[PDB]
Amino acid sequence: MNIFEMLRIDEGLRLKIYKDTEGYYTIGIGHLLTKSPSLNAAKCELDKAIGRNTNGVITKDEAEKLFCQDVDAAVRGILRNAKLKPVYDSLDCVRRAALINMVFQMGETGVAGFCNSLRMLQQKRWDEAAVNLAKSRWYNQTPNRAKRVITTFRTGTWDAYKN
Ligand SMILES: [Cl-]
Ligand SMILES: [Cl-]
Ligand code: NA
Ligand code: NA
Ligand code: NA
Ligand code: NA
Repeated sequence: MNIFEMLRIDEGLRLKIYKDTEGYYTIGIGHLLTKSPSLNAAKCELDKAIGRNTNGVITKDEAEKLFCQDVDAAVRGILRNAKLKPVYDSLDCVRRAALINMVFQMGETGVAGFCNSLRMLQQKRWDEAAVNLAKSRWYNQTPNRAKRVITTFRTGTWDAYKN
């Protein structure tokens, strides 16, 4: 298991424009296109992202290319953020993937505001952090995914992504 396999489990793979769990136009492995309600706006974003006239459909290779970029962008967003970088730097490789997963799903700004959960993670108070992370809109709206990510923070293992 690694961050790519983990996000592929959590995000799935779809080759045509779909709506994510928040109702927003998306494609591939959780590549958010736009928050605009306009499908035409989403199609412009898609053609721009892929570099061709896609008609709302992409290939697996194209989806994986966007995914490469999006994982990289989540990591760069962590490293540039004054609240997230110290936490990321304090974590082991497996728990770093859990933090990347959160940022991929919710964005840097949202995660960076969880000052209590972040402190508990940096303090390595894993069970406390896990309880605190569940007191979130994130956990309530996507509980199965959040449980997997939280178990990853709690244990430092990939156990929640087996089977
Ligand atoms: Cl555009
Ligand atoms: Cl879920
Ligand atoms: Na939906
Ligand atoms: Na992606
Ligand atoms: Na505490
Ligand atoms: Na603890």
